[PDB]
Amino acid sequence: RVKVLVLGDSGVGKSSLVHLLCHNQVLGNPSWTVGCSVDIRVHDYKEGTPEEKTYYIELWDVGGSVGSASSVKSTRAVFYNSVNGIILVHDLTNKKSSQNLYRWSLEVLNRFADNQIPLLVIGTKLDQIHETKRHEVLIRTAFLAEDFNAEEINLDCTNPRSSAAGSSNAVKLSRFFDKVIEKRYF
Amino acid sequence: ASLDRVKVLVLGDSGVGKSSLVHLLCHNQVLGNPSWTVGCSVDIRVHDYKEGTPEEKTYYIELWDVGGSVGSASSVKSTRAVFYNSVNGIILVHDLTNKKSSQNLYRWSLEVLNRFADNQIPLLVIGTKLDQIHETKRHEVLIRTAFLAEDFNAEEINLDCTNPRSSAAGSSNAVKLSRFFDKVIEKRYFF
Ligand SMILES: Nc1nc2c(ncn2[C@@H]2O[C@H](COP(=O)(O)OP(=O)(O)O)[C@@H](O)[C@H]2O)c(=O)[nH]1
Ligand SMILES: Nc1nc2c(ncn2[C@@H]2O[C@H](COP(=O)(O)OP(=O)(O)O)[C@@H](O)[C@H]2O)c(=O)[nH]1
Ligand SMILES: [Mg+2]
Ligand SMILES: [Mg+2]
Repeated sequence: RVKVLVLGDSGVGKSSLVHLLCHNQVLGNPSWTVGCSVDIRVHDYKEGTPEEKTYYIELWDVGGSVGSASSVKSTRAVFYNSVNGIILVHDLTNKKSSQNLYRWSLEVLNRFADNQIPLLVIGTKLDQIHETKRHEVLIRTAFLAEDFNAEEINLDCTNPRSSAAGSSNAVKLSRFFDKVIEKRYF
Repeated sequence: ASLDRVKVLVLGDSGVGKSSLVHLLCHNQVLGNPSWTVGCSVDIRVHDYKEGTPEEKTYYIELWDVGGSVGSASSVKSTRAVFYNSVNGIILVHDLTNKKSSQNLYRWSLEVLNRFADNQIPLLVIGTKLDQIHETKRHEVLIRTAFLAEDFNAEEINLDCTNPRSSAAGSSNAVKLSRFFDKVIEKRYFF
């Protein structure tokens, strides 16, 4: 059993990301996610090796807003227990959504050098960043990932090549999930 | 307060009242604007095991509303099946005005318990829309659901999910619900 929280502002592409991570295909008709949605990634630990083993990784998309009232956040807090990894999702076209990752992470880790829970920062809508602005956008997200002591992936969740097997993105994703499993069990 | 995870599946046909039931069980209020549930929805019931005794211990019980249809294609049920692992209890939900939804509970249970005397996972059968049953016919409906619940070796609760008093503390419903969750916890942790 493995529980990975998927955190981020509404509209950044969480449901699309989760769908790609669990089904290797693009989420075609994303609807507004009500409540906590859970999808399972059938994950090959140490993929491609003779010690390959299957784990069911639960991706918990709990939802909500960092601008919610205190009482709303307290009810959300019961979902943040027994967490084995966290994916922090931001929309690369919306600087507000990456800033809000600091609020999201504090909600969990207080209700970063000392944090032992593996973290992964994912920027979505990379396709929407003009080549003109890519250097500036990505320099900032590097600072973001370092603050969390986290690896970073930037991708287009609506392009199935984003996580194609053997791609650089797919390799980093497998490394993160293997680290989640290792810190939980080994 | 306990970091120990407890997983209870909530199974039943679309439209029987799963989301309304779960909302009442987790939020102590009626679900006012039920929408069509997409994919797997999870909510948490904070449960005091052996409440009121010196062994009282709080557990977070996850209610997993996985969804789908017993008529889905083989490939759909195969992907759904990965949601049925590490299960500590099952709530089987049927709509008391819809006899087909009760019959389909046999299919739902087979989907899980293949991926009833020998089953070790605690089961609870919950019939909804009791308010929609004519008072004349309530006795007849409840005789039938009693036999249904016996087939599953399960306790049964019948209620109106839109009446918040259905889960009133100390009521017959609340006692049976606590007994079920205590057995779920006991079979996982104190067995
Ligand atoms: N162009 C583009 N659109 C995206 C990307 N990721 C998500 N979307 C779109 O952004 C909208 C919000 O995505 P959704 O997954 O529902 O976001 P959520 O509210 O965080 O779960 C949807 O219309 C998606 O199709 C991406 O990488 N590129
Ligand atoms: N009168 C009555 N209506 C109910 C009851 N349970 C559910 N409903 C209604 O039945 C419809 C379907 O309920 P819902 O919770 O969405 O079912 P689901 O598809 O199983 O999640 C909704 O309009 C509910 O308001 C009940 O016990 N009594
Ligand atoms: Mg969503
Ligand atoms: Mg529903």
